[PDB]
Amino acid sequence: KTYIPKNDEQNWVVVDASGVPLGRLATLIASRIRGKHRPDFTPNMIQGDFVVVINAAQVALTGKKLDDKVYTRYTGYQGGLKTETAREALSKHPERVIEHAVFGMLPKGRQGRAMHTRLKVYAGETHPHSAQKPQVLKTQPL
Amino acid sequence: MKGILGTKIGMTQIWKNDRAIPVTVVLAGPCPIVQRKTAQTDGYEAVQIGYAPKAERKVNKPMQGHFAKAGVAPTRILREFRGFAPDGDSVNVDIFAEGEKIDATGTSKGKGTQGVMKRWNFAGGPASHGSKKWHRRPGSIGQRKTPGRVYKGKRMAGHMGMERVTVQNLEVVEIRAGENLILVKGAIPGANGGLVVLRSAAKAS
Amino acid sequence: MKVRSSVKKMCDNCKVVRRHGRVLVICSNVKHKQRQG
Amino acid sequence: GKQPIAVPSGVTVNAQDGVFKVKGPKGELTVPYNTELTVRQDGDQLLVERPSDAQKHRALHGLTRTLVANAVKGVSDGYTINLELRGVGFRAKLTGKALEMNIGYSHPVIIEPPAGVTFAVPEPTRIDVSGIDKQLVGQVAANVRKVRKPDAYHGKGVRFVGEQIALKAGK
Amino acid sequence: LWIQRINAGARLHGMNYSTFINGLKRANIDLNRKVLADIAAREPEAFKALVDASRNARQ
Amino acid sequence: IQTGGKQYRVSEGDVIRVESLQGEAGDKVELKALFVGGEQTVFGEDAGKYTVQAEVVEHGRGKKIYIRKYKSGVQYRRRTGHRQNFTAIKILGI
RNA sequence: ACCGCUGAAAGCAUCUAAGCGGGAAGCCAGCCCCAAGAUGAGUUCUCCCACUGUUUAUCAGGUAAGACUCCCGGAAGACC
RNA sequence: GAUGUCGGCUCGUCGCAUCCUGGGGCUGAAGAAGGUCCCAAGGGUUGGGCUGUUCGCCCAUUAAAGCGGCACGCGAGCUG
RNA sequence: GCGAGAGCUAACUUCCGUAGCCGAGAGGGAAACAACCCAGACCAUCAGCUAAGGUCCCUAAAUGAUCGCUCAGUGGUUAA
Ligand SMILES: [Mg+2]
Ligand SMILES: [Mg+2]
Ligand SMILES: [Mg+2]
Ligand SMILES: [Mg+2]
Ligand SMILES: [Mg+2]
Repeated sequence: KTYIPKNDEQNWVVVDASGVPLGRLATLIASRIRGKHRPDFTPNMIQGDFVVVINAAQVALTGKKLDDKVYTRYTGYQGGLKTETAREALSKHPERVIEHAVFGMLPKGRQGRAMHTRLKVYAGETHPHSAQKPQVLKTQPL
Repeated sequence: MKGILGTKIGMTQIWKNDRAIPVTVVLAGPCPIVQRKTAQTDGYEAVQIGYAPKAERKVNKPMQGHFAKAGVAPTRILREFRGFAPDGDSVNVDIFAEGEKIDATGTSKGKGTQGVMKRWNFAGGPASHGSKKWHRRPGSIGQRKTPGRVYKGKRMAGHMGMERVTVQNLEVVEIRAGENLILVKGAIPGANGGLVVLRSAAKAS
Repeated sequence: MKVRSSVKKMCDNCKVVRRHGRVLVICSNVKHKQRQG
Repeated sequence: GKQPIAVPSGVTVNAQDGVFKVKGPKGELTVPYNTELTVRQDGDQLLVERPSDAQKHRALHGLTRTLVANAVKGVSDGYTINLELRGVGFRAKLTGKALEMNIGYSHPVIIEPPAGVTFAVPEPTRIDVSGIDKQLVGQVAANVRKVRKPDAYHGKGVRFVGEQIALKAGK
Repeated sequence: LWIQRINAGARLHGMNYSTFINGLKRANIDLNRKVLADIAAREPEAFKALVDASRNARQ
Repeated sequence: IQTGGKQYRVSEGDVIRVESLQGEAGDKVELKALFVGGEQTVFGEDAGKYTVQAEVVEHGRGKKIYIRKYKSGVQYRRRTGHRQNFTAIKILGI
């Protein structure tokens, strides 16, 4: 009895990570991806708006972007495959500090993985807006 | 940076003064330039050089197209060289110089499937105080219920050789241009007749 | 330097400092140079 | 607390933003500070008034003045410390500006003044770090006063003229 | 599924399930809850109504 | 809902719990809770005004469902048939 | 780890709470090797080109560029 | 209705309460040589005689000839 | 858990007293998890109010309101 599904949609909103605390921006980006105000607001498949992210490079952390924030990644058979990098150390690839901090807040199974696709981050500003030819409702944080 | 292409040819004795020095005669035939990759064309700087000649009746159409884009003459081998340049073609003349230390890199001879004694040294065991694990055969592979498995990488038997190898810092004893011949002290990788690539010392003393 | 767990004055000089997260001791005399860490 | 600001003539302040700009005879300087840290010229002299009072705030207070006060004595008269080369064959010469040590090392130590500081040498046994920014000068003669710290037995090396270094005394 | 939608519309105006619901509640008058989501999914015209209806029984 | 509808619509034959008044034609009246008779959105109480009239169409025996229960190791296996009765009612009300 | 410049809260003192510098066989980069199934599968240069099949055989069928099959070998190799 | 037991050999890998190399504070640190504590596991850490030994004793050297963990690591790997 | 002995006021230790639950107990919560916490499953229902616990995102619900505390990531492994 409860309502079915659409498709003919795919809102292409555009947040901005400048100065905003990674976490809050995260939750938001994460939410509009899984299903913000939601269309049929249905599980089975994603209807969660595609999210473009600019700047990134200038997101924000608090007491640590040197201390604490240690992104870890343990390679092949752990024969000393223990790799850790400072979040400041993510002056190499800021696009990941987000990317891989939001995939976190998204479901973790089949669909979920299918979901990082819509998220699309860029550590720039203008130049980014180039890899952007559809709508772009810039729905900033709060 | 700089560098050329060539065919290994053999080694032999040679006295420079009163010291007998072994060398590897390498034929670094002239090398045409068939494409200059630019940080603004292909996104990074580099040169496409070419080597052995190839009969035209053997050249794919697509390849001709390429080679013609620079009126070269089908080679059979093309390779790149980052941050390299000049005009015309590439021959050791002025490129390398007697005394220069260099880095020759070829493809190692191929040993096929080799056990651990010969692929990693290992040590196998006994030969008399009891066995069936005579000389070769590795020992144990792991430990037990903990890391109840084996490590990624544990050296084991496997195709040995047939790899890219680069022996660093080699003095160039003698250069006989106009024969595109070149004698490097020491020993370069792979079989005679094999391709070899010589270059500035990637990082020498 | 002295890395003791129970750091405290030793003579009318010891200027118990508190640098980066650590409780320290700086006195004219060096054998007095203390430090919890 | 601190307040008395002797801001004599030549100088020129500019609390334009967080950029507490400066200009004087020695040369135009610059010295940031907190914003909430209040300060501007009231009549003749100057003052850095503060919001709250106790720590967080009073610290920054006992901070800014002294800081600015330095920009003053700077453009006004400029800084210049004087070092002492001491002990046998210890000696400084010079290359353009670059101070040149020679204090018992198998080879010689070559120093080079940073953009906006100059070395000076009277007798090749006495050093002089003259400059503008109080800090740097300190923050550089420092590097000289390191190429060789005085020893606890004959206090050789570099030092501060009336440098008080007693000898532990050996055998 | 119902509660999820009921407030992705609730918040579509400036409310949110939590609030919204207690409101219709504040108005014994209102008493759907069952089909409420659907009303919020298909009839936006309607759903708004109930939305504002609550704020107008709220503060 | 929890028996006897409400809301808007256009008059369709829907199934609900048994209504007691057997036969057919049994003109049924349901209060109302919300609806839009002319896009006129009408909420509670202010809707009680309007109402719905539906007629009992037929009485039915749901689709046989089996109620099976189970706990392991303790033996315990339970098989039992089931199916809930209803009443068809053609909507038609104000 | 340790040593320091400018410096308040404690009109002094202070490697410090603003700030700044030096500093290990260790960390990161660097060296050699693998590497886009990096399914987010990237880039560049060149070649072939726009065929045929009636609502009865709805799609595969001739083909280009190119390659495989097969033969004869190899400093390649268990087989591939 | 079976989780093979001591030692060795082979293969390793990890912790650090570091044996040696690296950086430091204090020393009762003259220099040379040490002591001690702080930081630091990258890599390295010999060959023999006696004993099943593990250990330990000894020879001859070494920068050093570290201590522990992984079913007192490892018998569908060998020994026995 | 509470009251005792035994035991190092050690043990998912042992022996008694006594209450509760598991055993013969599903459901929600405590990541996972017999017994802890809230609760005792006659069957059906795309209905409703609550318990314990919770209301940034992964999951349901205030990133709620007011006055404070700590900058430690304390929170999210102890003491003299
Ligand atoms: Mg052997
Ligand atoms: Mg064959
Ligand atoms: Mg030492
Ligand atoms: Mg076994
Ligand atoms: Mg106690």
